[PDB]
Amino acid sequence: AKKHLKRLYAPKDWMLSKLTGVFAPRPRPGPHKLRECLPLLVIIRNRLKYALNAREGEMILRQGLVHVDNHPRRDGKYPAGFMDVVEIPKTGDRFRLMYDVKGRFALVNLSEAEAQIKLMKVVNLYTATGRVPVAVTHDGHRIRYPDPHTSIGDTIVYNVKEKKCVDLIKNRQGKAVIVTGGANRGRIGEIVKVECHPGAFNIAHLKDASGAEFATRAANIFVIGKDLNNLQVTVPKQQGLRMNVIQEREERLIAAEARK
Amino acid sequence: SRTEDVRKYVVRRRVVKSGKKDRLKAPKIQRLITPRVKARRAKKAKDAIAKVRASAAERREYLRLIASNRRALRQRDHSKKHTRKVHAQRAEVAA
Amino acid sequence: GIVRSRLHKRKITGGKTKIHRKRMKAELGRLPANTRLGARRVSPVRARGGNFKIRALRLDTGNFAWASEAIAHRVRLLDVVYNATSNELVRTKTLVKNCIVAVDAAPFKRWYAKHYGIDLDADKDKYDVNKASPKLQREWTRRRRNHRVEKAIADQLREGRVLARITSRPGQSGRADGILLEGAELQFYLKRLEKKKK
Amino acid sequence: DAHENSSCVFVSPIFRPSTTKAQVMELFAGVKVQRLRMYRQNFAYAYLDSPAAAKKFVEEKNGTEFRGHTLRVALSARSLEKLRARQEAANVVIAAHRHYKTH
Amino acid sequence: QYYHAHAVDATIQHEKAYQRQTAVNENMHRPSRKHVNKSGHIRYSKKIGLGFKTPAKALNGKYIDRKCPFTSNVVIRGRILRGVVHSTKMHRTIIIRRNYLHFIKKYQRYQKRHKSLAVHCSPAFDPKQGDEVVIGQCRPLSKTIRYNVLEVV
RNA sequence: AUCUGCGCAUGGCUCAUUAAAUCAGACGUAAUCUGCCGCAAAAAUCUUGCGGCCGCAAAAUUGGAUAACUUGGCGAAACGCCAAGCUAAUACAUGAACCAACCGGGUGUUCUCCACGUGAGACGCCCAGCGAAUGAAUGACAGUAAAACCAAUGCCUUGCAGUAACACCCAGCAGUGUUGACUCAAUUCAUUCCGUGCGAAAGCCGGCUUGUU
Ligand SMILES: [K+]
Ligand SMILES: [Mg+2]
Ligand SMILES: [Mg+2]
Ligand code: NA
Repeated sequence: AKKHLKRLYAPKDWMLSKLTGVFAPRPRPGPHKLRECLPLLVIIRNRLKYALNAREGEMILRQGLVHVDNHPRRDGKYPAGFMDVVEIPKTGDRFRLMYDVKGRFALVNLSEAEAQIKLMKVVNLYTATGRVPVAVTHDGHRIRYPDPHTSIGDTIVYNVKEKKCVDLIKNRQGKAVIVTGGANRGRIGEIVKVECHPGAFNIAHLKDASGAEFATRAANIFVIGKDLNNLQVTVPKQQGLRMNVIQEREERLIAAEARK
Repeated sequence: SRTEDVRKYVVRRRVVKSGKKDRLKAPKIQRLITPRVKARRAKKAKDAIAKVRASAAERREYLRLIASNRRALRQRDHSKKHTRKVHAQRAEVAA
Repeated sequence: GIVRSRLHKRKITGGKTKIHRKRMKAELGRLPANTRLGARRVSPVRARGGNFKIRALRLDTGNFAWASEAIAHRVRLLDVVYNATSNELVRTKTLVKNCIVAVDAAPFKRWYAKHYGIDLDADKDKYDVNKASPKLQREWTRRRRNHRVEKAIADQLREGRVLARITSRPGQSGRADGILLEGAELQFYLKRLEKKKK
Repeated sequence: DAHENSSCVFVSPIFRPSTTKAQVMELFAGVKVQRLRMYRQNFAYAYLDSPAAAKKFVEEKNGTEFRGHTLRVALSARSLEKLRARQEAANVVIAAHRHYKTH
Repeated sequence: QYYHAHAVDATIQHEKAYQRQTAVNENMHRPSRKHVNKSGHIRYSKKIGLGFKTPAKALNGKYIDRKCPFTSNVVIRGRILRGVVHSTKMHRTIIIRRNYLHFIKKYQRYQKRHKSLAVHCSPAFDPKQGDEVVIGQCRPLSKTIRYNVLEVV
């Protein structure tokens, strides 16, 4: 039972400077994994800049001023990972946690009737006592009666306010997916093929809007729409399009020159 | 006896101090439940039975959906079979 | 204390392992129950995680199942008659899994009479098969027309004691459940028991 | 609604293994019946001469006790003329199938 | 009148304790044809994954093996390795050799090495020394056995 | 102050041990345990107060402790100790009928029919919660076409077109868990669980509007 988390051992996506401290806020168990989460203290202090330090972050959080999935969280070690809707009603923040093309966490601003919607990737299906079909998603939710067509890998559209499923998107070829882990994290493409290896990891090959083919393990894909144009969730600024590094460097240099 | 106020008969001890004012100390009556506590206790059971009934209703909804889907498939299959059979019997009639 | 680690074992090459750590609680063992035939006596053991294992030191009754009839009855254990590990476990009347015992056949005889209307004792508190209503008589013939019993089992029921095999671990569960020997399993063990008497 | 105008009537429960056709008939006495069908689901279908008589039977026989059972009566949407037409259609098919067997 | 029970197979019953499969009851009077081979007996035989065919001897045999991947609770998982039979002197156990070449970086050259493995061989197979076998990883069956023979080539 | 709950198995330190060890990358655990934390679920349970087991009623008005404290203390001391008097808990123990469902298995020398029993229907009483144990059964199929006959049974009508299943009260209230694989998930039936399980903490705090819902 480990309670601490060194800053060097902390995930790089948290963007915590190595000289500021020795420790980082260890994520408490919960919805998302320790390596694939962004703690509420980090979100409220190092991202939103609302709190200048951990003390003010605690004063903000312990009042229940920050809502994650329509429920106030008083813990600064709450995981608060991917697809999570974080709303501050006092400031009316309402942003969703997504991945950008660089793989870092991004705060995509939402609106009403969009902050009520959350997508969940079904990671398991099992029958509970009373012969009740239960679907377990990527954030730890257990849906008590999902769509009869739900299968492992498909995504469900969840209404966080009403706590009910509103739609199901199957994991089929041609669907639009976002890569959730690995080297292609944050990229958005369409499934062109899924090589199935019984006993081993399946490999999904995807092609983005520009036509660049890239592969990844099938456990790292997350269906977000029926097509690369009709997405069921808003994505970050880059629209999941990885840019060539040389072209990006020249564009940044040109923009910096044009600023002055 | 029952239905009698207990707070009136509680032991009150007298504290006398130089100057100030005489102090009367009485214990906080534990296990004395007011009508508010009774309302809370009844509300607990009401909520439990409501939750169980709601779960039963959800089970009924799911079962009805499953059975309706099976019914629709069954009668589509039987309508197709009836069309095939009627085409077969048309040829049978009058050789 | 007792351990279940492979540190004390010699390597496949014959070498001696040089242990560089102290013993752990996650690799412990515990002394066996050595369950005997007697009036029920058990002791709880706090296993890992907070759960409990009922170490049974003595047991006298248990749930024995007629599998071909898909039924079970709680009967007394009369004897232990064969152990594959050694005959010392038969002399000491030790109840372990897969050991052969003799149990009370009266509940099984009574259930047979109540279910199929056949009284084994008659042809050679007790249920009366002539008292049954004639709706139950129609029930008995429907059941009787599919099912036939084995003579080896029927002979044991008439004698009053029937051989059985323990299917539960008494030192872990704390109970001695079992199954009645039927088919080739009964004929296998009966032959071993005849060798001892001659 | 397809039941108000119809002259067919559904009556439940009637347990065929415990009731005879004449025993159902004494309940259905007073109104002429073209035919009476009893089914395994413990219910019977009757077809009366007129929709007025069929309607008048329902409210007067709904809730009454028959053979010790509270009895429910409703207007049925099926029609005897439709049944007769379907049987007339099926008879020639039966004959054709019989001939096909010996062919 | 009386049910005629099956006889005891003297060629299989040699272990001083009755040898039986724990997944099925051979003493049922009216089996359900789910676990019934072509000979009419009651046999439990499951289909392991990864596209491995259940041997005909596993399906319609008489042997009893508590550690066979096809007729017991032993499951195949993890690595699927390939080797050559080296020794067949144990009972229901074989030694296989995995011969490979190891690249020594400094000299830019390879060297031949081998790795002996203790593998449990089900009675559904009869491998000889020098035969080529496929093995699948299972749970520890003894202090050295962690693999089960899945196919003889 | 002292009960109660939680932590103290982390952090810090050192590198003595240690070569089928440790460790690294890569894999398993379908061979397992897991407090905290996330999302869920929960219809077992005859209790209480009054009068004479019964009757009648019901916002269940549960019971013993025991610290701190006090009194008398012991000991050279001791992160040492007696003994007696108080007094609480979300400590400990106990215990909640009805409300309040669905669904099954076993039966009665039980009645009502129907035929002269695979009959039907009431009614009685014995069990039917989660988790656990043993035993049976599920946990699919997927390498062939036509008639007969008999018994029963549905229909059609008074011979088989046509026909999800099902002898009412539910005419679709699961014929369909999952995996690469399961003796697994879950379900049903039989018998069992003896503390070594299972309260609505018989708990606490707020609002208001201030409510035997
Ligand atoms: K304490
Ligand atoms: Mg001895
Ligand atoms: Mg440490
Ligand atoms: Na012996």
